[PDB]
Amino acid sequence: PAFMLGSSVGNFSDGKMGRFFNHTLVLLPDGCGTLLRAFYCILEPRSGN
Amino acid sequence: VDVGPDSVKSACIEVDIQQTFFDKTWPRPIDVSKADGIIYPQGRTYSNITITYQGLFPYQGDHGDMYVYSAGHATGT
Amino acid sequence: EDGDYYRKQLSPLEGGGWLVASGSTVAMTEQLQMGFGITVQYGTDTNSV
Ligand SMILES: *[C@@H]1O[C@H](CO)[C@@H](O[C@@H]2O[C@H](CO)[C@@H](O)[C@H](O)[C@H]2NC(C)=O)[C@H](O)[C@H]1NC(C)=O
Repeated sequence: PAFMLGSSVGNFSDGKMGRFFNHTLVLLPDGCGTLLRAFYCILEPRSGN
Repeated sequence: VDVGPDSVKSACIEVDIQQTFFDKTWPRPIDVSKADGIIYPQGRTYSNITITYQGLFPYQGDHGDMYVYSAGHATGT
Repeated sequence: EDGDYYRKQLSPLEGGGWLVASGSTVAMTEQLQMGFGITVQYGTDTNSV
């Protein structure tokens, strides 16, 4: 699974909760079950469809 | 202080919200006597002996936050 | 500047309201000084420092 962890919590534009804020972390599995790419960086929401 | 690419144009694949199908059950609580996911003493080891320890644990018999993933819609290929 | 007041509105997920702070400033000494705190850890891991 993938876990994203932070301190700030915010709600989305439509009002549902979910945004977060400042420095945060997420881990990502890949390699069909071998690759654990882990970081604590900063997100940047994209504004497309 | 890092480097890494970016993927595509800003057009996300269409995600739905269909938790109603995902809200099924497979009840499996935890068991410390089955040693179900408990941290080992991180500092030192022992042998063939029984010791108390103050540590971070779950409550015994909790039902947890079970989730599951699944594939999306598809037609043929 | 000194005496600055910081205030940010909070969400009901942390209880709403505002987080506030008050801050003051100190200028230089001639020889600029640094504070260091040192704390060792005894038996948590491999004794290797
Ligand atoms: C691990 O501990 C157990 C519990 O004491 C040991 O088993 C006993 O060993 C004594 C040694 O003479 C026997 O008299 C007892 O009959 C044993 N108990 C049982 C229930 O059989 C065991 O020997 C220990 N293991 C090691 C490798 O030291």
